[PDB]
Amino acid sequence: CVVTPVVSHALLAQLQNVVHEKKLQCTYIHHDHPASVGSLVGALGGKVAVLDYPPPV
RNA sequence: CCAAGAAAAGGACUGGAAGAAAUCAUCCAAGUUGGGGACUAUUUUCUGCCGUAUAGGCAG
Repeated sequence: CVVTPVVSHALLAQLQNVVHEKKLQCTYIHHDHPASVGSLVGALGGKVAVLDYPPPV
């Protein structure tokens, strides 16, 4: 069977708040032309936060 | 049969100028290292002639 993933609006928007409030390890991903990708990406100025948990090597 | 499949970040460049770290000084006093002792054994090197000769040369 072929699978196509898609990003959840509700889930990503919550993560942007939790990492800054709970002080989690994170970084930022840039998007050119934020208005062409979506409501949230535009509101965030083209910078979106993600979790960063590398292995202890 | 992998958030699957493909991919050239490149080209150029003058950090410079100038300067005083200085004056002073008490480490001292005492002191028990000692007592005992096998380098030779199953070793290998003897016996002679010439030569003034413990020199130098020789047979067995």
